[PDB]
Amino acid sequence: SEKLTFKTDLEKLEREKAAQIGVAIVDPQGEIVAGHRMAQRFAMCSTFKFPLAALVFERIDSGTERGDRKLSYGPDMIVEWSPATERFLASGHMTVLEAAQAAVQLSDNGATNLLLREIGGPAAMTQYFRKIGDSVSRLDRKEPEMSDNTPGDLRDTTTPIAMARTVAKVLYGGALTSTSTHTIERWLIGNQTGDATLRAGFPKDWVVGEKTGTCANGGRNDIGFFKAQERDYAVAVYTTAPKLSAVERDELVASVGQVITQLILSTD
Ligand SMILES: [Br-]
Ligand SMILES: [Br-]
Repeated sequence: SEKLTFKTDLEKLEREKAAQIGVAIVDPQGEIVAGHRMAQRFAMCSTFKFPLAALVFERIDSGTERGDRKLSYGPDMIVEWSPATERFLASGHMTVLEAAQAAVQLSDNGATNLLLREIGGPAAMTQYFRKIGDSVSRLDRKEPEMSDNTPGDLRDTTTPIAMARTVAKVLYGGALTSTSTHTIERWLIGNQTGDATLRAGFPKDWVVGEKTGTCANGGRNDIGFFKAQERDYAVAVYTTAPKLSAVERDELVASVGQVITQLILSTD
């Protein structure tokens, strides 16, 4: 069956690359299509910036936040990998929406932390996962320490299945207004950081949007959505490959994209 070949193809990559691959594919209602180590915890790394932007839009939707509110900051908000926050530093602020878009499409850490400083910190991020029916994902720290991915640490983790269901809830399951949903969907399609990861392994006519993440200790992740054969899906991929190079980890995730494609093409 297509599900056995999916598993054995992922196990081959896992053996040969000395890696662990967690994957969940769900339909728009969160129904499982396929998975592998789907309920093992993995560090979210930057993937949590997608749900963080969803949280931001829920606050906009409810009138407790305004997308063009200016958020002021100084040099101390600049951390590793803050390309847009660095550019906007002299101006002295980014708006809520500028920071959210940079968090999503550039994985900007300063922008992420600026939003966390506005929405009530890691506790409030965790509270939003619970609100949207995810009892698993948890943010405990800001960037970059939340990406430390110390082996066995449950802080700052999710599972493939919980996060795939979270993605589905946000894009398909009515969590946000239609306006807010469409905005975040387009940001994911226009993501700047995902060209060499999952989307590299999908057919070119599939509509795909995703958010990547990289952790210390070999974490490399990609979550998002794809539309194939008039069928919509949500997908979460988390991998741990301590001995691969960064480029090899990209290749690993693209290879997982290929394995997913083969399952979907085989699926009645
Ligand atoms: Br599992
Ligand atoms: Br303002």
